[PDB]
Amino acid sequence: TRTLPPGVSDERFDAALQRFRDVVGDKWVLSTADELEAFRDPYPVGAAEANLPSAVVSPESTEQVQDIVRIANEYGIPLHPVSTGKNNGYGGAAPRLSGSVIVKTGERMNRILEVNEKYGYALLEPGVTYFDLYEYLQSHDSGLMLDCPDLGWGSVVGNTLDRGVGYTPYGDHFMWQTGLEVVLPQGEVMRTGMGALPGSDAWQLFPYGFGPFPDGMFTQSNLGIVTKMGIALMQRPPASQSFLITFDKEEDLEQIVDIMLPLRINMAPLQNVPVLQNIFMHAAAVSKRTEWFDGDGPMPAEAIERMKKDLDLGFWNFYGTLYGPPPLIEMYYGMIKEAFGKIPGARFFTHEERDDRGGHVLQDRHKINNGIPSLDDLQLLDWVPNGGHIGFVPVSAPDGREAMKQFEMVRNRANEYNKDYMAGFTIGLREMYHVCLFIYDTADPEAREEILQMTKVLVREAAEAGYGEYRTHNALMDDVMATFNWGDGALLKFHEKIKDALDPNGIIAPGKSGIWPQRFRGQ
Amino acid sequence: TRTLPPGVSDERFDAALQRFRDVVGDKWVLSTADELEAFRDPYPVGAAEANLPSAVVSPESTEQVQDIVRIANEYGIPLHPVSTGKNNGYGGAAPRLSGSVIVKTGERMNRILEVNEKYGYALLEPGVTYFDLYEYLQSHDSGLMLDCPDLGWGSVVGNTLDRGVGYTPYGDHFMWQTGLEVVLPQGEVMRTGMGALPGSDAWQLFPYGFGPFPDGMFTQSNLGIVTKMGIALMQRPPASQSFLITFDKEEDLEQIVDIMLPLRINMAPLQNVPVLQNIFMHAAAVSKRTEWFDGDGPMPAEAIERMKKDLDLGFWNFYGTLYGPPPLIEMYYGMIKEAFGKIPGARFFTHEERDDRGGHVLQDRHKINNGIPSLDDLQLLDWVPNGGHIGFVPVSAPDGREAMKQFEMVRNRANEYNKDYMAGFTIGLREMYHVCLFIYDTADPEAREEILQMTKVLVREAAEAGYGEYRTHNALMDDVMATFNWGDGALLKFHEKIKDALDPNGIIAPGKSGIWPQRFRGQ
Ligand SMILES: *Cc1cc2c(cc1C)nc1c(=O)[nH]c(=O)nc-1n2C[C@H](O)[C@H](O)[C@H](O)COP(=O)(O)OP(=O)(O)OC[C@H]1O[C@@H](n2cnc3c(N)ncnc32)[C@H](O)[C@@H]1O
Ligand SMILES: *Cc1cc2c(cc1C)nc1c(=O)[nH]c(=O)nc-1n2C[C@H](O)[C@H](O)[C@H](O)COP(=O)(O)OP(=O)(O)OC[C@H]1O[C@@H](n2cnc3c(N)ncnc32)[C@H](O)[C@@H]1O
Repeated sequence: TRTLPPGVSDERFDAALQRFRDVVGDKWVLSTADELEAFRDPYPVGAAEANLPSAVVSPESTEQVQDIVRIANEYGIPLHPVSTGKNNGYGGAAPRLSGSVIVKTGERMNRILEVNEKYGYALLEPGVTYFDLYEYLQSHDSGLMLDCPDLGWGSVVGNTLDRGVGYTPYGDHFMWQTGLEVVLPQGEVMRTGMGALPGSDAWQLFPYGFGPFPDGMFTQSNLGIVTKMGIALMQRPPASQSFLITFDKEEDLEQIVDIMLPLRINMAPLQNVPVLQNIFMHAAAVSKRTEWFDGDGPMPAEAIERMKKDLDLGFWNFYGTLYGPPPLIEMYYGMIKEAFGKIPGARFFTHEERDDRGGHVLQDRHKINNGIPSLDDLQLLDWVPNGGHIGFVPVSAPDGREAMKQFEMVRNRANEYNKDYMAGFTIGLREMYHVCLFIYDTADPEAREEILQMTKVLVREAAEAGYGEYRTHNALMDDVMATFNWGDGALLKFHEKIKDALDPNGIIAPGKSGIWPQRFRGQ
Repeated sequence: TRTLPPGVSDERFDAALQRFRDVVGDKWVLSTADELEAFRDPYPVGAAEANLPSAVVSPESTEQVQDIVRIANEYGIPLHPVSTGKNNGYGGAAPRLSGSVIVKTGERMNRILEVNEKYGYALLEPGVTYFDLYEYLQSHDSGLMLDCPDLGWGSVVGNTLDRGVGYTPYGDHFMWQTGLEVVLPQGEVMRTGMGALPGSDAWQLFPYGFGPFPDGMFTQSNLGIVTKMGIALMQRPPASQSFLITFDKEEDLEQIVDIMLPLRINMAPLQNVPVLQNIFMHAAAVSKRTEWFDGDGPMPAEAIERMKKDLDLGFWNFYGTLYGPPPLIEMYYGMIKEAFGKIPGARFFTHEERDDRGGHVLQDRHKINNGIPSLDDLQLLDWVPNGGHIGFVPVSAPDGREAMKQFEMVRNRANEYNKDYMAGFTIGLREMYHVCLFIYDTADPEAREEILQMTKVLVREAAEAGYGEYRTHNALMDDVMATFNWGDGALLKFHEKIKDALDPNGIIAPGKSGIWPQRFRGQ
């Protein structure tokens, strides 16, 4: 069943493969069943085998990436660029279009090119993971801290370019991205910002450069392959304090949101990203599902109460962190206690005060909120056997009623599909995320098809209520982009015009974010 | 000499004009010499008549803007979109390409569509000036403050889309821009971000939306005409304190910069944009040049000393502002005094302590740094008769030696052209601006040609030392874009591919930021 790129003969592909090996070296071009097994989406969705790579090519230099791209152009081979290819929750390393060659840039392009203590930035290659970088910072006893997502094994660049987020004050990764080098779809190479001016020291100091500001167009994008990217790094504060706030009632959501907003909007006293997660989220962190209920299908209210009482946690649980000199920390912690204190049954705990099994999450958020990469959230996959996950994160105004409506909306449709409402609400500055995680048996084809359908429904429903996803799984890219159809799909038509201008042979990551080049449209 | 669009007959233009009048109304289409005089660059540069509009069209609705664009497409008429057309220092309202129709969106599209106290944003049309908006905020007794540039008569949208800056903590305008509506070059209309999702309340709450993030591409851009744009508005703090720091020695620059940086980089204790301006800048604010020296050509050192002694000001003068509860203000003001205090001859003054004639600037920066639009900087045009100005602002790393090198570099070449070094250094977060303003006789054709040459030289020289401009005058767009030529002009080739994809008839603002569509290239 040898996987072949669309409309490419066995012969031409053998030639191309040869030319690829000529570029990177025989060792670093894979093209057999056994070898290609490793790059399967590790959390598959759907019953069906979807996404299947024709080869993997691991280049070591920008110049190689250029050569590959030129070759792919000649032969009309689709390319799927990845950094680490651990985009887990959103489709791992599997290409939207079958028969694509995966370009694994991060396998060999994994250098920390520069870290600068004075101006507080780093310039990185795609292969640099959050662990790799944190190690460097500890090794060299830096005064800087990174900002990490939940799972630290991923690329810093990869994450940034999916507009991923973290929970320190530098939590909007794209905001702090400064400068990148990218290979455009026909093999040209380009630098943005002050990188475009030979000799400039400001590549990682000033993002915008001169003329139209393009970096954004390389996020959630198929307009190139990024080979280098800068990111600002905040200075480690003198001290920090994490804390939990347990709220008993499921109805506390309304007043929690409406109180969070005015504490966050001026980046004080809530200086990190406020995150509020439900009880099911805390159970999965520590226990298996069978511990609380052994029926297939939804949990009864008695289970929920047992989970609350045993772990000693509210239905909603809020986690914040404060940074600065201890006066300021105390001053702010007080303001926060006075603020949320006005909700019946609101208990408060610092990262000192809880070493019990319910305070596991608090210990974990203390690490994350301080730029310490973990893999703690993989423990949430032991909730059920063969556990995997899919992410769904609609965006809305930070209003209690609106939050309550989302809670009802999702949990409802979730129970219809016999799945647990593992959800949270977080707030950026003026915006609300409904961070839903759904855990499922990855070895059961039914379960996979069910999850796919469920999210597709959640997406359709959310969009009908005015809620769009900020990011989605490989499997729902087409669906999600269809929700952003104002002006009769004006946005996507724009994306398409640009896609076709930079990528006339339709080479790069066809379908990414729902954007297909001309030769794939009509399908 | 009736001005005509490139390659359009008197007849076709008369038809088009008719079709334009059909769209907007006879009153709002201008096309005679007397009428068109008003839209001349009010601060001309060069001896020669450059830039000359064939008509002005003032639409009232997005839908009209669409109709105009469709008409312009048919006839191949170039369009020059403006909001207010007070881009003074950078070419006013005059089109890069002669025979262009100016679209004055801000004449009639000047509504404040929404201001939202809870979430802290506004949604604006192009015609809303900083005065218009500030009035609204005072009228409605808002808890919000705007962030204004030096000259308040300009558009909020216009400014934002040139990546203009201000001096409050919300001083990076583009950063706070959230959502826009734009008419693309073939007349299509589009919304970015959560605006693209029908029903979403998050258009001004979350900038990025889904898929590639395009807003940046409409800054310093000729890729459309913006009809609506959102901007976040910071909450007015409880209280504020502005302050001056006079430094005697011209050599104090080195240590001033190296001390400013670490006070700014964590947005505290320097919470506004630190701005340091030289003595000549303060003289022009209050006096005429003849007052200090009556020779044509550079000022002698005795004059400079007289200016210092009379106004009671250093060669460099630093202006900051602090925001918050009075404890925090005092705590930060102290840290700042201790910090800069380590420089011989450094005196400190609050906005209370100086009502003399040297403290005029301090009074003005207190207004600006607090979101109070002025036109105070027009007083700098009385330095010489028929005064006008051109801006030149290179970007560099915030390093003392680097600053000192820029100071020497510019002042040197400035004196060769018999012009005064009206300059400042400011710092964003991790970046340095060399804010040079050059004032000149606008009624003297020699003076105009001299200024043009001078800046072109300053630009060439700066670029050779690794310094690019963040923004430039109409007259040097081609020159500046030529400095960003890494990878053999990779950046501009990219811009061109996109320009040609969205604008196949080459309609919108040909030449803006050096970006010409196919039909104008080879010239
Ligand atoms: C399973 C899971 C995942 C997860 C999470 C919690 C769980 C239980 N929590 C997250 C969180 O709090 N925040 C967040 O941002 N992500 C979170 N995730 C997801 C995931 O593990 C992380 O996002 C991770 O940082 C992303 O993985 P990685 O960094 O390995 O990404 P990639 O495959 O290389 O890149 C993803 C996409 O980006 C584009 N891309 C990547 N590299 C390039 C280059 N060089 N050029 C162009 N485009 C590039 C591609 O479209 C690629 O598919
Ligand atoms: C003379 C002067 C100018 C000045 C200044 C001090 C002096 C003495 N100080 C400034 C400062 O501190 N900060 C700053 O950002 N600007 C400063 N200036 C310059 C100027 O007065 C201001 O920048 C002003 O805000 C800009 O003028 P305006 O707001 O009137 O701009 P415009 O002509 O309408 O727009 C300029 C360009 O933007 C693009 N544009 C504008 N509208 C649109 C629409 N609707 N669609 C697409 N593009 C648009 C055009 O390219 C236009 O030429």
